[PDB]
Amino acid sequence: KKYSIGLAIGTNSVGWAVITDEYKVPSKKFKVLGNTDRHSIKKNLIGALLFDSGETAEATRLKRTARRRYTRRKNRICYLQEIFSNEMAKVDDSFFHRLEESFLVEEDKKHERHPIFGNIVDEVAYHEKYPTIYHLRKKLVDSTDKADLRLIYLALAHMIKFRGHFLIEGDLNPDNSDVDKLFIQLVQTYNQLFEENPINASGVDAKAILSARLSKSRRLENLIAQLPGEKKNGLFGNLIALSLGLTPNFKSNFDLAEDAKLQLSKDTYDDDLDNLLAQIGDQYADLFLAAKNLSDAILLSDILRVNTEITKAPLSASMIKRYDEHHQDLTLLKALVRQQLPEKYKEIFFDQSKNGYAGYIDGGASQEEFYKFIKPILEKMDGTEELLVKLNREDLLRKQRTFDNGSIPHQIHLGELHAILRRQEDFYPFLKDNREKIEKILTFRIPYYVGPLARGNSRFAWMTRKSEETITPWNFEEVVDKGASAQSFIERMTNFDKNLPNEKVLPKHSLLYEYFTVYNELTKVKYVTEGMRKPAFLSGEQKKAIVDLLFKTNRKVTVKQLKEDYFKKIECFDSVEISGVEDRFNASLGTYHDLLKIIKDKDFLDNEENEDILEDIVLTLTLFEDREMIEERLKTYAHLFDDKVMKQLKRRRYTGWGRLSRKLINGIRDKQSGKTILDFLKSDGFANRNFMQLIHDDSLTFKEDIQKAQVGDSLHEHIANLAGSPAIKKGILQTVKVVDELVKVMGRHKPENIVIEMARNSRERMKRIEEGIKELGSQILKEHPVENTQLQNEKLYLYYLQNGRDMYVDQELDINRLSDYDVDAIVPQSFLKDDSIDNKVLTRSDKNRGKSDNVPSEEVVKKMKNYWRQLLNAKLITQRKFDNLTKAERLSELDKAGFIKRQLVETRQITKHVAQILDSRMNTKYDENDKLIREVKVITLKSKLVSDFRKDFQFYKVREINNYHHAHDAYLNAVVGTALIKKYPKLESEFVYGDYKVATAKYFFYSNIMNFFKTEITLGEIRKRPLIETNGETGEIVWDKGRDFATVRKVLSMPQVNIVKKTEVQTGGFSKESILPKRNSDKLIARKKDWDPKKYGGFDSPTVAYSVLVVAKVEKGKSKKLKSVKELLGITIMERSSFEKNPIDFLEAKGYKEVKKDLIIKLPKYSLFELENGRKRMLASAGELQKGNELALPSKYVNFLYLASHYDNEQKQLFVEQHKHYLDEIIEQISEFSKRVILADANLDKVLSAYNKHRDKPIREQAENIIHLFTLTNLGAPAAFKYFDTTIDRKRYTSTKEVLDATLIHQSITGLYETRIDLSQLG
DNA sequence: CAATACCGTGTACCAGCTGAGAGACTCT
DNA sequence: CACGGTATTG
Ligand SMILES: [K+]
Ligand SMILES: [K+]
Ligand SMILES: [K+]
Ligand SMILES: [K+]
Ligand SMILES: [K+]
Ligand SMILES: [K+]
Ligand SMILES: [K+]
Ligand SMILES: [K+]
Ligand SMILES: [K+]
Ligand SMILES: [K+]
Ligand SMILES: [K+]
Ligand SMILES: [K+]
Ligand SMILES: [K+]
Ligand SMILES: [K+]
Ligand SMILES: [Mg+2]
Ligand SMILES: [Mg+2]
Repeated sequence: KKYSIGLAIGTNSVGWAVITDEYKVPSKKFKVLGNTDRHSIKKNLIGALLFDSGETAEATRLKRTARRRYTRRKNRICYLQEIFSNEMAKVDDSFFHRLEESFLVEEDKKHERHPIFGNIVDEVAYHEKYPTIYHLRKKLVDSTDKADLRLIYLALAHMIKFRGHFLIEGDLNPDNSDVDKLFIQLVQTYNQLFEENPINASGVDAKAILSARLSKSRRLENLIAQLPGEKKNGLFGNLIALSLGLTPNFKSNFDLAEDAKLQLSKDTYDDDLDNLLAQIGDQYADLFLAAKNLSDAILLSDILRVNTEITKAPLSASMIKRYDEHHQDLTLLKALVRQQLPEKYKEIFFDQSKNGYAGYIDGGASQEEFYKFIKPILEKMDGTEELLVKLNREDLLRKQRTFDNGSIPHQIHLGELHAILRRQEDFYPFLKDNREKIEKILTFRIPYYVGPLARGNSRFAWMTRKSEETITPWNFEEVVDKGASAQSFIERMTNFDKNLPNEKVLPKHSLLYEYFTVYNELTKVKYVTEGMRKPAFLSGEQKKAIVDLLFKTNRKVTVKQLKEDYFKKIECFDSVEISGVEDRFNASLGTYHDLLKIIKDKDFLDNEENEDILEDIVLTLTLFEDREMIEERLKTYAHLFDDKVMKQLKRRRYTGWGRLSRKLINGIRDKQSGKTILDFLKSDGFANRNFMQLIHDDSLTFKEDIQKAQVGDSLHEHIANLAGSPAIKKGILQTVKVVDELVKVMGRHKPENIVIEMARNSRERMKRIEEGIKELGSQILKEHPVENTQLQNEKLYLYYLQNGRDMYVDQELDINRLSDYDVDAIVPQSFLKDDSIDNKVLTRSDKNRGKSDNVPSEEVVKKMKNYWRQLLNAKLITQRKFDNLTKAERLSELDKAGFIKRQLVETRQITKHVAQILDSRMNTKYDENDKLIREVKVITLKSKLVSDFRKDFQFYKVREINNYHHAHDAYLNAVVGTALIKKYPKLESEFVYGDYKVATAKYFFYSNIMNFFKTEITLGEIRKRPLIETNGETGEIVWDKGRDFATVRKVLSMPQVNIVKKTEVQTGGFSKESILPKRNSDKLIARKKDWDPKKYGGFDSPTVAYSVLVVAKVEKGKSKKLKSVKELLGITIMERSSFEKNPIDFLEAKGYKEVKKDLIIKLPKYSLFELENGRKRMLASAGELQKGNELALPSKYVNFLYLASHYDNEQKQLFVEQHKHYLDEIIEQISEFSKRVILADANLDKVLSAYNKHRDKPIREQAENIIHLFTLTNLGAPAAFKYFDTTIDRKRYTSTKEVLDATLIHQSITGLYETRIDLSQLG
């Protein structure tokens, strides 16, 4: 009675099967609980659990942060009102009340219905004088008269509620008054250097050309046009691009060897400009200085479109400009339409359903939708030239609250705010005392490194307080410890040392950590010369010498440098051979050289006394990102260096963390030697033990202290903390649960083996392509504009990624010829089963790669390596892709053997984690030598094994027929894996978790590893094999080709498979989010307790968490007589907590009385019901049902559908043609299933007519569409499908009355344990 | 209760920690 | 996207 378990782990399924030593699936009687006739049932021990995908926490996180945003914005308004409270009471005692109740209707209003002034005359007068809030903003900024306190509040509140972004550091002081003079000064500074070839700025309207509502690039072309004998890629062209906020590269301008890309907005611009000036000289400094100057004057030309010399509120003035032009253009457009085409006027100005001005202002039409609607109308009319000009600049009839206002920095709003405060503090003293308070309310932002301002009731918070008092925008620095919080922000997330768990790992760029990495690589290098008999380790003295002379003088150390600069220069070796490193050393002393460039003091860095200091500095540069805190923490070392060095140190920041702690690296000492790990790396006699040898050596103390430092998660917690998609972690947890239930099913006997197999955006594509094209300087999107959806075509995506060129040949590709080109695998897919862009390429003909058995040929490499490097720099291909392309100049036979091995050997980390979990759960006992006793072998397989087995022995799978293929996959996994390790017991080292003992031959072996199943094999030449296959040594039978294939065939043909759909309470959003207009419908849900939706509108479409069976009574008629009822009441997500708090009260409040409490059945989604003739239904909600049966199509028809549909060989085609009649029979099957179970008369008859319509079609296509027909019978929700060209729309089960009298089936996870409840016996 | 058709919150920026893949060193 | 909510037509 021994058995094995097969598992197929996916993101929506866990297939499971139990097999004996004869590869048979057992069957058992299982008890059946409940109140029905049936006391037990026969079950095959095979099946599959289905479940809805697990979801990421991301959407939840976005919702949470937006909630915190709304809370804090409301609090901003509340702070402001609190400052205004006393004096507004003197001016208008119900102003803020009218504001808070502005949403209410006039019935529900407690005050007068005009919010600002409280009477109609003054309200109309206000709106006449101030059509938009920006009119009032500009008036309050510019005017000197005392103003109404309510208008002052409204202006400041508008600025504080919509305050703009915080993406620009420092203060901004708009001034565009002398852009022309700054541009002329730039031209003068340039012409100073180049007296031989100056630029004549006379007549160049830089103010207009550069501030035009055009792209930065567009304006570059125009301006260069104004400068004769000057070209856009010359030096002045690049300086103009610089002033415009572009990223020009001055490499060609100065004949540099390295790139000199420069961007003014980048926070690294100062050091980059110093880099460049070190290359070219400080005589050019002024040049870039001048650039900066001009750049400060035109920085915001796009949002500030008004002369800043007339008003101190140029943003509101630009909004007023939008408004005035909207008015003028609307007047003109109305007149033009009235004149030239009156019949359209209504449509344009009255029909909200159309995308006219009506839909633009009152309907749901957007500015883009509106422009698209009205542009043909404009082009048809005459007199619309300037209107079309504004239309094609996205600047016609603009609103003032638009999508593009995200550009506006908070400094602009703050400027207008401070201006209003300065104006009106002359008249209201409280505005003078609270000016900085209001400014702070606008400017204050919770720092990212502080997080929620919690008090011990937030699982997301880490902030610590200096004092226990309420935090406000004004006492934040005093109440909150910014430093401790910034530290905890990073430290709550960083690893501890796996060897010393109570120690934090070092920063990745710590000097100590890089010394460690270097010496660790160095201590395993070996060398020989002529006179040497055998390879020798480097001594301690030799390694110190190499670090000093090579690693501390070059950022990277190449093997050639090691050979010449050391062995020749120091040891006088004319020739030497090196091992332990190839080409160059992986490790390096990057931080050493950075700090050298900064402090310019080699002796300081090399002095060991300073070790700690440097560590701390790097820690501070890694831990903190706020330059002020960096300064605060580094101040204690400001005495050791001068001002300029501290200035450079601040701008020097690092990210990233290592794997080891300082205590492990250079702290713990071996008791006898008294040496740290780094000491042994520096010098260890002639043993040269490295880190792994050092921590595992029993003749040293290190291993003991590691064990002393070592130190209880649950299964759920352990699985949650794995790295992987939540969708697959769900499947992993369900897998472990399934294995537990199966073990219990076998009387708590553990299996011999467990075989596990695990199965294997348009905006990102658009972003990649935009970035690559703008990095390329290409106009390919100008000439061939593309939308993100279109990029889902593989060949077009590859076209855009390749700059429209063949990759194996330096020739342009043609878009319209994409169908004629080839997509080739760089490494051939017979070796590396990689089908991603990283291994694929668009070429005219794949023949041009060279030979199809290897990497693209050397000739192609020689041709194209420069273009490939250009694509790599633009990040249009990856380094992996470039390396695979260029490998011919560097596939050995070892590579191909390894590629096959990896085709068959699972090495994914996540599958290894599933294997670890199962292996640790099964094998818990240790033997007399304290070794683990591996009772259960956990085998892991890739899908190709069972896939090839299916395709070889005609056990074909068609996913669309039903869900059985998951269970069948589990069974085949078990069979193949157990047979495999039975045949070749050595292969355990590769397939069993935890098992380990450490080219043409291994290639042959691993390619033909599965031949032992076959009777005859064609390698190549024909090989014949015996009928009974046995173990090499034991002689145990492993495969009988005369019986075991029949066994697999009978198992795959079993009609009773335990497909279980995991019942799940629904969670998440309460309902659809659309805030719908008011309506008469009880289906409307109030958005606030007192906002009756009949007056105010609200949400509809709530999601049901789970339904509830109620047996009770309802009042009927005017008399209110009671009437016994049994019905399904869906409990929505919003009602759930209330219903669970006290269910009888909830139900009585719903209109049910005398509810039978013990007969209340909670029915989660997908709950299973059986009716008549075995027809099964699943709960989709309280009012809808899903198909609940599986169509067990006979195996012969499955294989027919596979081969006939081309899902080659002559025997297969003759079988397809000989068994053509099968088509009819298949339909018959479907029909007889539907009439019994699906119950969709109209859809079924439409399908039958469609099949009888296309009988004369090729058998291949009729099969390809019979595949689509199974959507009619598929388990789950009804869905639309298409037969050839006809469309069958889903038939929905829109009533749940029938299941109230049917049989409810409570299933365990495997579905073996059932509890059946006859619901007709209730009521 | 049909059959049927419609509908469904979206975008943008900034600061991090983590593992994993891939294909080559060194090792337990 | 998909599939459950809703209103409409009957
Ligand atoms: K019973
Ligand atoms: K966010
Ligand atoms: K009223
Ligand atoms: K020119
Ligand atoms: K609109
Ligand atoms: K015309
Ligand atoms: K609006
Ligand atoms: K290397
Ligand atoms: K940092
Ligand atoms: K292994
Ligand atoms: K729950
Ligand atoms: K959930
Ligand atoms: K969900
Ligand atoms: K269940
Ligand atoms: Mg709220
Ligand atoms: Mg709004």
